[PDB]
Amino acid sequence: DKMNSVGEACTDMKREYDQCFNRWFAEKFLKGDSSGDPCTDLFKRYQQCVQKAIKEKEIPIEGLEFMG
Amino acid sequence: DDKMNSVGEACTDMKREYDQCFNRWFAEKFLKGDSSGDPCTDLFKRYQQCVQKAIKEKEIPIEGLEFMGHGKEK
Amino acid sequence: QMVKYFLGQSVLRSSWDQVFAAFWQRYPNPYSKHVLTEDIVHREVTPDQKLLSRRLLTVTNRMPRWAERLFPANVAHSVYVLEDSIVDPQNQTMTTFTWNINHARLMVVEERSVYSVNSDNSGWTEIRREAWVSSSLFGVSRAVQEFGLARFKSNVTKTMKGFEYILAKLQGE
Amino acid sequence: SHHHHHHSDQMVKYFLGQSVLRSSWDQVFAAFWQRYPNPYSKHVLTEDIVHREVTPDQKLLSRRLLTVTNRMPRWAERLFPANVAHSVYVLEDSIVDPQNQTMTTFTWNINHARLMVVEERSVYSVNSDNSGWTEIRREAWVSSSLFGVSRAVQEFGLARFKSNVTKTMKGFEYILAKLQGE
Repeated sequence: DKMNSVGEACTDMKREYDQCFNRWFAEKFLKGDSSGDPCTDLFKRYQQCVQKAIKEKEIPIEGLEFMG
Repeated sequence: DDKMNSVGEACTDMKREYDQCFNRWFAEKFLKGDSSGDPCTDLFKRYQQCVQKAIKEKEIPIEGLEFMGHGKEK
Repeated sequence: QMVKYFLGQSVLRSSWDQVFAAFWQRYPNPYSKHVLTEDIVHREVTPDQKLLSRRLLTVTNRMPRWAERLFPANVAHSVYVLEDSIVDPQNQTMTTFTWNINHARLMVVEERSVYSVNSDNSGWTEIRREAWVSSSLFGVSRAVQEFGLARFKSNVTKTMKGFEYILAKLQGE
Repeated sequence: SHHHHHHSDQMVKYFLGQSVLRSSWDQVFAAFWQRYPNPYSKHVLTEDIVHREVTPDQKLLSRRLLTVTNRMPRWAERLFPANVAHSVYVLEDSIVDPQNQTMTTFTWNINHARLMVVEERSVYSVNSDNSGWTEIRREAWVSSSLFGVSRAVQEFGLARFKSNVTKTMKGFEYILAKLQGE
């Protein structure tokens, strides 16, 4: 069931942000913009952890232009 | 000193006299007309039977190729 | 020709609503045995209500038994692939762009996909893709060719020099 | 007159060049087996004759084997570190026709075949402009196996993309089945 992540530290962690984001995505983003995003308080914690794990693996990302 | 080395490091010795033989041959009476006699064959067979040893022991892939580009054209 | 180009059209039978939400829930699944990690490394929301999102994800490397031989360099390294997703519901469309960020040397494959509602059926969702497979290895083989003729061109000049020289040494002993 | 040119033929390079030596034909044929060594030959190391014989028609068929220094440019040791170790071995076959006063030579490398192959067919013939001079015609082809692989690496890269795209679609329909109930 669990997919894993580049940072093993934050595998279960994503699984929390994930289930949040879908409920948010599916319930009140396609239906209509509604209110703002609640997962940001979890997402901030997740992104920092992930950035750390990529520098550990020296994963390229030279801030590349969006869509290449 | 002046002459050219060889692949069989031994046969350099055996090489350079056959070479000078052949030139004296080539120029005097092959290029100029017909002489019809080759005094260098005798020495050639020892010379090159010595490199035929050499090319196997250094495994250079001469065998399997044919004259001109019929063997390997590009 | 230089870079290969692929154009594919498919449709899968489910609401535009229902696939866009499946798009983030596909991993794992039985067929994606080869995907290993997936991460959402950036995700913003615009003023036009669009979900900009960058998802990196590592995939196992699987090469044919001749390639490892010629490229031992990159066999025990996996492939990092990046995916850029913009999601538009106001228009009911989503476009993604995806490509490897390592193994760049020997190949870059990169995909612009578009997901929209099927034209002749409105309970379904058409998918367009265009591919560009390239490889920096063409430029290389050019370099090896250009270097090899230049060497040959100089080495022919040397022959004439060495030929003229020893010709001179033979005249009049 | 002295001149040359080269242009890409197919996906290989063709070179054509013409040169004339200011000596008689017999001397150059005789000097062709002597040129090594010389001050400009510093790259050749050995020279041998691995096969020679006299035909019925009074031509001399010779095959000589040189081994020459392989100095590549420094970006190319990085990419092909396997090749830096080995000296190039070259075979050029030759036939000499005394009656027609012409000699032809074919030369190409027989190792580094996977990296690059250069082949040269030169013909030495008596000049028509002067008649105390030798005219040399030489054409050449530089090829590389790397072009082929660049295509293989592309063909395989495309293949694996197509298989990977079915697996996304046939993995997509499946998640859709698990949410639809199913």
